Amino acid sequence: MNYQPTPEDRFTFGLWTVGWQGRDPFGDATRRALDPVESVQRLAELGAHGVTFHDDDLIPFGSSDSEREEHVKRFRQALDDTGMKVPMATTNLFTHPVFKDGGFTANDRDVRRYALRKTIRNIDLAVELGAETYVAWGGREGAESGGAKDVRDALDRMKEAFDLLGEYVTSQGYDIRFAIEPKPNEPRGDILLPTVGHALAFIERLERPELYGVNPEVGHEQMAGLNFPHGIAQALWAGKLFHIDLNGQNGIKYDQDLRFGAGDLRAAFWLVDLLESAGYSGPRHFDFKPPRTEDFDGVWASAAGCMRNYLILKERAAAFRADPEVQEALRASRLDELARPTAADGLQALLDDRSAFEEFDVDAAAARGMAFERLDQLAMDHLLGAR
Amino acid sequence: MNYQPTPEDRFTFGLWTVGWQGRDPFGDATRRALDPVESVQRLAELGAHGVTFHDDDLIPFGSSDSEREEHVKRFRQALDDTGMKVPMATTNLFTHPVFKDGGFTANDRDVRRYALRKTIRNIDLAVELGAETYVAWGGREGAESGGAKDVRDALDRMKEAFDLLGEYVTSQGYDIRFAIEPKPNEPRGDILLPTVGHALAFIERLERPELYGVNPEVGHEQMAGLNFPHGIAQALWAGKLFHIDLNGQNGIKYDQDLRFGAGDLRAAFWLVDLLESAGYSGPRHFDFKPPRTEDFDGVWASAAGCMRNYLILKERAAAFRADPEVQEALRASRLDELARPTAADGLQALLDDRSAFEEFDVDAAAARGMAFERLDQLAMDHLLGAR
Amino acid sequence: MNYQPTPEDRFTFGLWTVGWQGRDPFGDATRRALDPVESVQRLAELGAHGVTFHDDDLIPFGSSDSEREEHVKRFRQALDDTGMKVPMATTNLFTHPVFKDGGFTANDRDVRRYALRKTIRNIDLAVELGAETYVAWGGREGAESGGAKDVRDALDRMKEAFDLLGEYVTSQGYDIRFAIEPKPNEPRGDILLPTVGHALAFIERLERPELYGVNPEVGHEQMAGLNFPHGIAQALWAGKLFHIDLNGQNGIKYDQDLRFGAGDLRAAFWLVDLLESAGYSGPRHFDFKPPRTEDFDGVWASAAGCMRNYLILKERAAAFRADPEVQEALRASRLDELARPTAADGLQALLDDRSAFEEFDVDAAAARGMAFERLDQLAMDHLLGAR
Amino acid sequence: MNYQPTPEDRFTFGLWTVGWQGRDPFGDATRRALDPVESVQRLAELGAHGVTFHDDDLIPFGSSDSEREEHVKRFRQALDDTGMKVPMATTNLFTHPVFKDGGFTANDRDVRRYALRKTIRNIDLAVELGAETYVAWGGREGAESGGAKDVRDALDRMKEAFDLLGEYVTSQGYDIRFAIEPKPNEPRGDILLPTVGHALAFIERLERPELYGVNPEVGHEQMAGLNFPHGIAQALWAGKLFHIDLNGQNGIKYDQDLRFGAGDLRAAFWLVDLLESAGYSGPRHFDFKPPRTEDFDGVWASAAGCMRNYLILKERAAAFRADPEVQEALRASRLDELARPTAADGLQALLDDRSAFEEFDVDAAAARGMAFERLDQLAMDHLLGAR
Ligand SMILES: *C[C@H]1[C@H](O)[C@@H](CO)O[C@]1(O)CO
Ligand SMILES: *C[C@H]1[C@H](O)[C@@H](CO)O[C@]1(O)CO
Ligand SMILES: *C[C@H]1[C@H](O)[C@@H](CO)O[C@]1(O)CO
Ligand SMILES: *C[C@H]1[C@H](O)[C@@H](CO)O[C@]1(O)CO
Ligand SMILES: [Mn+2]
Ligand SMILES: [Mn+2]
Ligand SMILES: [Mn+2]
Ligand SMILES: [Mn+2]
Ligand SMILES: [Mn+2]
Ligand SMILES: [Mn+2]
Ligand SMILES: [Mn+2]
Ligand SMILES: [Mn+2]
Repeated sequence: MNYQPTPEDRFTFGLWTVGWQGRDPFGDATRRALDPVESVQRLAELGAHGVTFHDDDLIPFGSSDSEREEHVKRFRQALDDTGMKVPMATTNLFTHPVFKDGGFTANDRDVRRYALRKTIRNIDLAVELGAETYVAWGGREGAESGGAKDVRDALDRMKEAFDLLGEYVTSQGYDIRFAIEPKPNEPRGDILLPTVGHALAFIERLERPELYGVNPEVGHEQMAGLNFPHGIAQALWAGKLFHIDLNGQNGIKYDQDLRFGAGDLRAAFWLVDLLESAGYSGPRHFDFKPPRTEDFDGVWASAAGCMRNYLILKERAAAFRADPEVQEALRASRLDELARPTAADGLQALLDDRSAFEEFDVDAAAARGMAFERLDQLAMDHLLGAR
Repeated sequence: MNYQPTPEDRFTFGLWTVGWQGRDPFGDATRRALDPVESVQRLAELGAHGVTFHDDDLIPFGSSDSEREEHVKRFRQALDDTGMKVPMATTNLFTHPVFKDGGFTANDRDVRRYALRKTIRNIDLAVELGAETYVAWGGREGAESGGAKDVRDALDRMKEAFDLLGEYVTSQGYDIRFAIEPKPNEPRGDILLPTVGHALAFIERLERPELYGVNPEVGHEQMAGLNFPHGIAQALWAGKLFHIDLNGQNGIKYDQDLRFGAGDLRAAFWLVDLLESAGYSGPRHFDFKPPRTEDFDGVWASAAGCMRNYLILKERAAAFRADPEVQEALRASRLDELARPTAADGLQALLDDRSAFEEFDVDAAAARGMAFERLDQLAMDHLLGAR
Repeated sequence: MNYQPTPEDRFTFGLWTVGWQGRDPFGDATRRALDPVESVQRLAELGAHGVTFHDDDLIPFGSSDSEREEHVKRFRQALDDTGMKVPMATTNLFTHPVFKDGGFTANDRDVRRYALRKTIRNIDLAVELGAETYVAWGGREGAESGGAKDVRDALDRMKEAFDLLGEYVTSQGYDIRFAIEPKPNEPRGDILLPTVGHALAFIERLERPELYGVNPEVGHEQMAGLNFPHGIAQALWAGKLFHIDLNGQNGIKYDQDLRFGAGDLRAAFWLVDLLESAGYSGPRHFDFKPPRTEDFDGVWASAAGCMRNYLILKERAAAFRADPEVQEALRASRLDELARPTAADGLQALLDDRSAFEEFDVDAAAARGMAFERLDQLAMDHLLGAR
Repeated sequence: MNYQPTPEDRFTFGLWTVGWQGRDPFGDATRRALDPVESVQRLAELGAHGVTFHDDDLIPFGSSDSEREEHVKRFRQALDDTGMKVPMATTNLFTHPVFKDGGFTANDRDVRRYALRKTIRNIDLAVELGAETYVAWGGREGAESGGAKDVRDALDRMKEAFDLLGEYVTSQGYDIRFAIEPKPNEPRGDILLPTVGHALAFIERLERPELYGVNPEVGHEQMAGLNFPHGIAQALWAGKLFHIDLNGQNGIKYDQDLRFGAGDLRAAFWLVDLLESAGYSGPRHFDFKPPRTEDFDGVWASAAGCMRNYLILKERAAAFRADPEVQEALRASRLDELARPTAADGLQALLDDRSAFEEFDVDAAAARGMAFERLDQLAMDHLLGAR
């Protein structure tokens, strides 16, 4: 009873994940930097399908065109040697001190133009390597104090930046879509578009909404105490789940980025149940950081645990939905009735229906138990294999 | 140096606020029920402009048409005697046991039809009394466990309900708009459309989006650790701030509903600064609960404190924006540059601009300080009157 | 592969748990009151070992001595008929309006004396029924505002009350110990002795500290985002884990009191691992509330799930500690070295030891990986039965 | 109406505060390192009374005895030139990779011995410079996973380390006391002794408890959603408030370390009211980080704001306690009765007192309002100078 990933499971990792040196707000790096080529080769051996990157993880900031070409050729050769793909790319608009007040919403206009130029250079590179999704995480867009940022002007600048990138893509004829990833705080006191709902609502005001979706991250909605599977069902309902970042988080605290399955394990089960039952077919990407307590062996063990946890959860959710006893419980709790229209008969019919009001027996309907606890224990038994 | 409210300040209160008997999850009522007529008269004496109500606060659940008419006539006479208005009305779809699994998203279809009928009866009453906004708080829509609610089917049922109410309003020719009020949890484990962003995104999928906005509540976004003034700027940016619920909350915990100004006092200052500078002209509604430790004198003192706090905050934010030294600091922090387009020159111009990339001096731009702390201390001095 | 509780597992429940009518801050009761006799009989059939009670769950507030005796005789007969025990009793000092500002720390002295008298009457009853532990939850001790309670005077009054109860017990020669249960908020804005550490520190200032321990509750430390198993290890380290309240909670929000195993499932696993490995031999008490969505069948199903979850977790933690591969991993992560004294050789020896400083090779020690992720995945595999 | 600090206000700052280069989990330093000599001179000009330091802020890790002596002589000359004192010193047991699993509770015994040796070397230096308090923050003591740390063995190692340091101090005849500073998480997933209560309870198990107190930090208890002024009243009640760390934090999130007065402004008011009314006479130390958005001018402006905010709050709390109208309100809310013994008459007298039970009129006592809202609005008016 083994759970081995294969490239067909679509498991992906950022170069910055297994590549995290372990520098935190209070401590120095505990591990030496890894060459991207080595990470590609080690991930291919564990069964991953591909890798993702921020421009600066691949090309050291400030590289001359000559060095650039060389970093790209070497990476390209490792992808050719392993059959690894690059489904998503993104921009680092947060490390360099120039981005201290943001990229697209920095108060200085010069910095905003530079941010857009640095992003466009990376879209051309992503297209060349075959990425289908381009993620945007505005980690420096926000503030630590109320007067420092007028939010309405900041959203106009954010809209302007995204509309210009959609103009660029369409003008070049590229087949690439954008995914905004929300985060409520850290490193800024408060970050703009803090949750999946704030990002979905913002998208609706862009000039070409169809080019943009969301890249929700497990730990980020949990940093606001929200239910991750409910936010994902809302992104699926809107047709905007373009990509997803998988990891673990223990509650409302700093962003831990623990391996997938760590953190809220029951939320992990319900998320896998939803992705698999809705038919999500994008990459299963891990945005995690192997703890700084680990050496290189612990890095690979942590990345391997990410994929394993997904596969065990997949099996338990499939056994849960497939159990006749669970199907019976779902009917007992009226999940079948939630799926039926409340009033397909129309407004006039509902208004004339005496059984909906005048003769509705409220006490009899109130007395019906929902049987949710029996259903939840069945889900618990299946997650634990005590079924 | 007094701060006296007048009906022109547009201060409103729910009947259920000063009318809260003090029953909590762990204790019995500490105060006798108040007749709505008495609350109207006491609020008019404190300087309020109007009151709001849930159907059941005005007409005891189960009232016969005869008793209904009588409760309405008496209320109407107290409004005529005091000049109080009723700008907003809403439905109680949470107290009666029948709503234990929700109103519009209850799993039982019969309950969903009943919820819609109970709501429509109250819209006719609200229109008759002159309300311009009809609020919807789905406090029972959500779940305590993952299998109990399929969220995509729940959003289809929620969409269906709102579309049917927009069909009803348009069919009757009423001038009334809807405002959804988000709340992340309590009484359900997790509530659907948990934050202002989730409610704004949902609105965009209704058949007539222009009929719906949001009614954000101070304490509810704070229950998710979010910045209330930033969520309000986002609702203003979208043109959807139809109404607002003012109160106080001390962090991530149960919903306290403390008087406005209690809780996060600096967030209260920045919210008043934003409402007044954006020109919000709807009601300033208080959705609060005088603590159960109080008698009737403490109830009126708490409601009076709500209005006073708003007025003191209004004065301090106006003195802050009006100070030449602050205007100078805003320019020093580049708030003026955040308001200018990043690239009014267009994409091609930005692409050809060498000053935006090829010749941009990153180290010089990085070295510029933002001067936000000096600006924040000025705001602090003005809030405390130490200016 | 079944997990059937027997009275030998020491599973206990409060009358107020399966007896919860479902009244919440926003809604009416969804279930009829249960007679304590019926609850005793139903719990005995599920395999529970005993029940616990607050004075008011057994004797309706205000009962005459005549009615009192009658409620006691009937209860006593149901305990005799089923073989159920009563290991713990406690006082309701939170429901009646008189306790609106507290019991032992109410500002009115008359209320504080009444609280003590009501408590002493219940200690005599608990002793008569055989309880060995008397719990104290000061749910109304605290405040919603800063000026309402001087905390140093409130701790003097709290100390005074506990010292008087220890004087009473010793004077009567009773074999009963006290357990304080902490809670950080709800129903008060902030509650005194908010966490297990605040309660342990307070105990050390009582006149007879040996008579008092703690009754930590899973969901209460989680309402402050703390690690429940770490707080329990600290109460065990101090020799003060007198009793424990088991339940589930999904993060920092209102107190959910979900069935044990719901909420943070990995914290439940590590707590069971600790109770069983430390040899805790007190009752495994469930302080939970079957959701108001349920009827009586759902109440019994929820209580049965509490015991089942404990038993499955017990098996998985025992299989985890018993696996040779895990024992090897524990040695690889140096758990054996954490158990050895850092300097049994003494201060002078450590000061003269050049290998501890002058010749310590920091880079070599820094480079050693801790291998915690491999260990954590082993724990994950065992919890999920994928081992 | 100015508020100028003088050395007599006892304001202190860590070298690491104004010296923070701005490196965060997601970005590079935005400011050049400051020489400690420059910080001493700039702080003396703003009116500070002294500075504090971690060993590594003063002596670069790895310095030879020769360089050590030189860093000390230069610092000593700047203290002599400005009249600045050094009231507290502490150890960096968190930055170097060797401390990745802790200092005193690292699983490797060699690292624990090294941690103790590095600490003892710094106590001798602190004594030489005149510090009276030696702080201990175990930021790396804790874990990200359940199996990595047995907490009971970790507390035995923590006790062992503190007992050895108390043996060292007593053996050398030094007049120095220890203060443990709690923090609930960050950088570890969960940190041991997470709150002021966990640290106070732990102290009671050391061999010489009188040598140890607490150094609570505003933002750290707020990271657990707790009330900082209530935790401080508890440390004062126990006689253990040896030192204090002042700053601001906006809720449950990463540790912001904002300037004092930022964050929860009403908690800042109640804390100043308590320190001043209890007569705390230790240093008013700021443990803050000027935001990375700032240049050197913004660093000094932020440190100056820390002291200003304290002084404005001091004035408003003194005006609040001094107002006859407030004294009257305090009596109306029975604060005077909370300060009187509940039963100075003794247990027997209380037991025989019929007015405490048999004839106590519960309904009359329940009906008395506490008048807390009127009192809280008075406090609000005084904080805002609207009084
Ligand atoms: C480095 C980033 C990217 O912006 C995003 C890619 O999904 O994930 C992060 O790690 C930020 O969360
Ligand atoms: C009773 C409700 C209404 O639905 C809303 C009116 O603004 O406010 C509440 O009190 C729910 O928050
Ligand atoms: C009713 C109470 C008791 O004080 C305690 C018994 O363990 O548990 C509660 O339910 C309060 O948490
Ligand atoms: C650098 C530390 C010290 O341990 C403590 C001194 O009060 O404060 C910090 O900044 C850790 O919070
Ligand atoms: Mn993250
Ligand atoms: Mn991510
Ligand atoms: Mn509310
Ligand atoms: Mn509201
Ligand atoms: Mn509880
Ligand atoms: Mn309990
Ligand atoms: Mn801090
Ligand atoms: Mn500190």
